[PDB]
Amino acid sequence: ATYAQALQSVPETQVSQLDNGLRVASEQSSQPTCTVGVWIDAGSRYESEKNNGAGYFVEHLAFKGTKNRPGNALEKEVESMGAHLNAYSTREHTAYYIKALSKDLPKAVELLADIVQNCSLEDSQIEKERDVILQELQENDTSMRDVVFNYLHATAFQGTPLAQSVEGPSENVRKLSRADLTEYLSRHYKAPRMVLAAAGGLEHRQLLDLAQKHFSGLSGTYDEDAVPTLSPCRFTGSQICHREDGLPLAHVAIAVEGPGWAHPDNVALQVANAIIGHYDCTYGGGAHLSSPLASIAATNKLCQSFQTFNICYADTGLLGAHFVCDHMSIDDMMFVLQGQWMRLCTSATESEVLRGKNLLRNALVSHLDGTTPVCEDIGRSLLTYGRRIPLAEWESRIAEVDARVVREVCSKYFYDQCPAVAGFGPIEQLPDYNRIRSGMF
Amino acid sequence: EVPPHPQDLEFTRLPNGLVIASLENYAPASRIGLFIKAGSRYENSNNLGTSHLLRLASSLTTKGASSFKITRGIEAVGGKLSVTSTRENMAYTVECLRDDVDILMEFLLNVTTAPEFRRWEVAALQPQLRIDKAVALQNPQAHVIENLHAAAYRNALANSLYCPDYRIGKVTPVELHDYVQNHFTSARMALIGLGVSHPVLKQVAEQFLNIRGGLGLSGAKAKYHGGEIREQNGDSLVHAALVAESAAIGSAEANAFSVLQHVLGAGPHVKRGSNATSSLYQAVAKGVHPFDVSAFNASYSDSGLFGFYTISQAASAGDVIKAAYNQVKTIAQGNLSNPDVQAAKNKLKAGYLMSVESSEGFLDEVGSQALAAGSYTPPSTVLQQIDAVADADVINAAKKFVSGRKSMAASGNLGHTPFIDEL
Amino acid sequence: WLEGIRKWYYNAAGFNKLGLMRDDTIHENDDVKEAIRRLPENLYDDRVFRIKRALDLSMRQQILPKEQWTKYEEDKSYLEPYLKEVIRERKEREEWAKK
Amino acid sequence: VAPTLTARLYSLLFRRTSTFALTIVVGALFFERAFDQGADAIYEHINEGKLWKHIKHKYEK
Amino acid sequence: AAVPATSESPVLSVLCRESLRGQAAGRPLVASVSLNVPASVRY
Amino acid sequence: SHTDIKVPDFSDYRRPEVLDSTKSSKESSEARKGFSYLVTATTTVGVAY
Ligand SMILES: CCCCCCO[C@@H]1O[C@H](CO)[C@@H](O)[C@H](O)[C@H]1O
Ligand SMILES: CCCCCCO[C@@H]1O[C@H](CO)[C@@H](O)[C@H](O)[C@H]1O
Repeated sequence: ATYAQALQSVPETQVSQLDNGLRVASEQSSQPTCTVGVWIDAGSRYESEKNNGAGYFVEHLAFKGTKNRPGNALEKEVESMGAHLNAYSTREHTAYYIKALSKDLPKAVELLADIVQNCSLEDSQIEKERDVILQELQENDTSMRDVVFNYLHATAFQGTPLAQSVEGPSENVRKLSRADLTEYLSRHYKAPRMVLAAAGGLEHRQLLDLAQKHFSGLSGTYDEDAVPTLSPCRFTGSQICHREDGLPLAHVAIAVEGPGWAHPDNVALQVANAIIGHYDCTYGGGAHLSSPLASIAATNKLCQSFQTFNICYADTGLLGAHFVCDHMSIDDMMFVLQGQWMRLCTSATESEVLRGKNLLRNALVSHLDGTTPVCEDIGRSLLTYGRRIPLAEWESRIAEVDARVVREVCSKYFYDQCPAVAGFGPIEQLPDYNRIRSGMF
Repeated sequence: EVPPHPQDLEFTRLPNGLVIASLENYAPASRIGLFIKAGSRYENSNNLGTSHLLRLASSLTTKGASSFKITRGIEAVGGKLSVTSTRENMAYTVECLRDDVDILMEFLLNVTTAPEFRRWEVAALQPQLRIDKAVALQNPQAHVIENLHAAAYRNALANSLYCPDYRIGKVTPVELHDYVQNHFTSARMALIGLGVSHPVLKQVAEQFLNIRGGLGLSGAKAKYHGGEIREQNGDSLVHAALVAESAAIGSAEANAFSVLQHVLGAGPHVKRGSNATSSLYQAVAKGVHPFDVSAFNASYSDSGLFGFYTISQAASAGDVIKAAYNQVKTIAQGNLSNPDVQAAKNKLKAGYLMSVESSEGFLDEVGSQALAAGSYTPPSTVLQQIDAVADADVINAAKKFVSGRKSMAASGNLGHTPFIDEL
Repeated sequence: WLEGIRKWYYNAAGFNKLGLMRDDTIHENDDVKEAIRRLPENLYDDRVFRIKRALDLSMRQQILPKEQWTKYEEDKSYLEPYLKEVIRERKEREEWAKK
Repeated sequence: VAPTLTARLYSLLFRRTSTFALTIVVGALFFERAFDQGADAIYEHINEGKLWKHIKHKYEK
Repeated sequence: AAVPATSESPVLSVLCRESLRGQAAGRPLVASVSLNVPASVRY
Repeated sequence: SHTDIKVPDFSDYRRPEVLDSTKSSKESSEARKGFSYLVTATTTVGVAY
C-alpha cells in the first residue's frame, strides 16, 4: 500500500443533525476505547469587557456537580468507570470531552449532556473557584511564553474582542456573579452552536441515538436579538514591550495578520512555516538542521528556542514566530528570522518547498494519532469548516503547493506588511519598530 | 464509517534471537522502533553515564552515513529519529510516511549497528550532556525519582538515566564502542513496526540485522538495599517518595501491586477534580487543607518499587506523608471494600487500553513485551489477568509494603520532612 | 626512475634540513585547519615541536646536522586520512546545497 | 469594485524594488524635461524682452 | 518532524491544589532525545 | 495579573481609515503604503535631478 492508498482507506466522518440544530459527528474505528465530547462556538471573542473571563469561570464549575449529580457525584461516576473528563477554552472555542471504554459510550454521552445542561453553579462553589482562578492568574504570570502570547493578542487586536485574554482581567474574576455566568451560558450554550463529536469503537447510529435521547432538550432557538454573531476584528501593526531586566531570558513574539480558518492559503503558509521550523537547545541536529534559522541559531548559540506559528481565527489570525534568547541575542535572532521570511517571499526553492510539504504531511497524519486527537479534529473542523476535511483532500491541497505558490503566498502576507510585536524580559536590545518594519522588505 | 483489517500483529523470531513484530494498520505513516536491553542498569561504576551520551549520539557519523547526511536525509522526507531510555531498555524510533521507510530504516540501521564514535565528534558532544541534564532536572520529580532508585538499590537499577557531573567530558569513544558491542546484540533486540508490512520488515531484519552477540553482557541482578537520600534546596514545596521492594514485572504479584496502585490513587481522572475515589488523596485531604499525593509503581525485570509520592508545602510534609502512610496501613489491616477494588480494576483496565491507543504507546507496549517476555500477551488476556487479582492479593501487597524495608527520597526545604525511622 | 628525481627533489626542497615532514609545510586553508584540529594529541604536539624547532633554526639561518634531517624514505603523511575526510564531508555539504 | 489611486501605484510600481527603481528612473527623465522647460518658461516670462534670446532677432544668421 | 514538543526547553509555578494535581510521580521515568523534537522526561 | 494589561486607546492618532475596530484594515493597507512609496519615489527623483 502506497501513502496514496492509505489516505483513501480512512473511514469517512459521518455527520447528522438533530431538530434543535445540534450536529453529531463521528469516525468509527475498532478501538476498544473512545473519546466523545462537545465542542462549542463560545470563547472570549464572544465576551465583552464586563464579562470577559466568564467562559473560563464556567470551565471551572462544569465538573463541580449538576442538578442530577450534586457535588463530587459526577466525579465519582467518571472515576469509577475509569474514564477521564477534561476541558479547554480558547478565544473562539470551548470543549468538554471524555475518554472512556467504548462499551461505556452511553454513560459518557449522558454525563456530557448532564454537564452541558444541568451544571449546578452553587454560590459557594463559585466563591471557591474565584480564589482558584486568582491563583492561576498568578501562576500564569510566571509563564513568560503565555504572557508574551497574551501580549501579542492584546496589541495585534487592540480595541477588539480578540485582544482579550481567555481568563479575563483579575477585577472581572473578583466581580463575576452567578447572574453573569448563567447569562453567558444561556446566550452561547445553544444547540446550533454545539457539535457532539466522537471517535473510536462506536457506531454513528448509536451516537446519534444517544444524542437524540440526551440533547433534544437543548435550546435551538434563542431568538433574533440574542444570537451572538462575530464582527471582524481589526488588526494593528504595533508593538508592546514589557521591559523586565530581572528576568533571565527575553521572550519575543512577532506576527503579521493571517487569513483566517477558512482560507486555502493556510496550506501554503503551513508549508512555509515548516521550512523555517522550530528549534530548542535539546535538538540533536544542531549545525546540520535544514532550516537556515535553526542551524544558524544552533551554531552561533543565538537562542534557547524558537517556533513559527499560524494561529487562526474566523476571519483573521496571527502568522509569525516566537523565540526565547539571551539579552544580547535578540537583534541577531530578529535579523535572521526576518531574512528567512524575505528569502521565502523572493527565492523559495523547489527542494526546500518539497521538504516543507513532506514535513506538513507527516505532521498532519502523526497528529491524528489516537481517539482524542481525532475527536478534537472532528469537533473543531465542524465548527470552523462546517465539515471534516479528509486526508485525501489535505494531500491534494499540499500537492498543489510549489516554490511559485510559496513565494506568492508568503509575499502576500509577509512582504512589506506591518507586524505586531510583543516583548517581555531583558529586552533593551529588541529592535525599534521602524527597524523591524524595514526588515519586512 | 466501517474501519479497514483490523489485521493481527505478526511475529517472527530469527535464529540469532532477534524478534520482529509488525502490525499493518494501513495508515499513511509508519513507525518503526528498535528496542534494546541497554538501559542505564547495564552501566557499572567505571562507565556511568555512557548510556546517556549514547542516547544523545544518534546523529553522529556512522560507517554508511555522515552526521550531516543523517540530519538532512531524515529532514528531507519530514521524518523523525528519537532515542528513548528507561533503566532497562533503549528504544530507537523512526517515523515517516509509509513510502519512505526504506530511507529511515537505513539510517536506523547505521545508527545502531555501525556508529563510528569519532574522537572529535564525541568530544564536541559532551557539553550536550550538561544541557540535557539541566533541562530534565528542572523537574523536581526527576531529582526525586533518580535519588529514590539510588537509595533503594546497591547497583544496576540504582544507576541514573543521566550522566553524573564528574563524568561529563570524560565519556570516551572506547566506552561507547564497548557499550554498543556488549549490549546491542541480536538476543537483546526487537524490531517493532506499525504501518508497514511484515514481509518488508522481515526482509530488512534478515538482511541487515543478521548480527550476532547472542544474549550479550547481561548485568548483575539488582540488589534491593533500602535507604534514604535527602536533598535540601529550600523550595517552598517538598517532593518526597517512600517505597519498598514490590515485585518483578511479569509476575502475578506485580498485578496485585498495579491494582493496589489504583485503589490508592494513580493520577487524576477529572480536570481540577477532587479525586473522590482516590484513597490516598482523600485520606490526606481529611488531615490537610495545598498538596498532591499519588501511589507510585515501578516494575522491572528482576525487581520493583512500590509506594507513594507526595508534594506539599514544606511545613506540612510530615503531616501529608504520615497521613498517606497511615492510609496504606489500614489497607494492610484488611480495611478494603470490594467496590473499591472493582473501581481500581476499571481504572487499570481502561488505563491500559488507553495507553496503547496511539502508535507511540502501542510500539512501547509491544517492544517492551518482546524484550521482557519474548512473547506477546494481547489486551484480552491482560484484562483477564487484571480481573483475576483477588482482594486478598491487594491486601497482601499492602502488607508487603508496610513491613518491607523502605527507601525514601525527598527534595525541598526539609525542616519538617521525616526520616524513614520516624514513620 | 621518477623515484630518483623524487628523492633528489625532496632534498633540494630542503624542509628536511630543518627537521620538518612534508605535511608540516602544507599551506593551511580551512580544510587543513579542521584536519589539524582533529589530530590526536601526540601527533598534534609532535607537529607543534617540529614547526617550532624549524622556525628557530630559520631565525638563526641554521640547519640541523645531516644525521637529523628527515629522510625521504621515512616521511609519511600523518595528515592525509584526516584531511581526506574533511574534504569529503565538505563536498557532501556542497552537493546538498546544490539540490 | 476596485482599489484607489495610491493603492494602484503601490501594487503596480512600488511593491517591487526593481520596478520602484525603474519608476524613479524614467520618472527622473520626464521630471527633468518638464521641470527645466517650465522653470525656464517662468524665468523668461518674468524677464520678457530683457534677455538676449528676446532681442537677438534685431541683430542676427 | 515538524511537530514541536508540547513544551520547549530553555536553560540559563504552582500556587493551588488544582495546578498541583497530577504532578506527583506515579511510574518509573523515561528519558527521550530527538533529532527534530525537544527532549522529554516522563514521570 | 498580566491580563490586566490593556493597550491604551490610540484613536487620536490613527488614520481615519483604521478607526473602525470592527473592520479589517487590509482594504486600506495598499493605499496607505502606496502613498508613502510615492513620497519616497518623488523625493528620490528630486534628489537625482
Ligand atoms: C564550511 C563550514 C560548515 C560547517 C562544517 C561542519 O561539517 C560537519 O562536521 C561534522 C563533525 O563535527 C561531521 O560529522 C559532518 O559530516 C560535517 O558535514
Ligand atoms: C632545477 C634543475 C633540475 C635539474 C635536474 C637535477 O637532477 C639531479 O642532479 C643531481 C646533481 O648532479 C644528481 O646527483 C641527481 O641524481 C639528479 O637526479
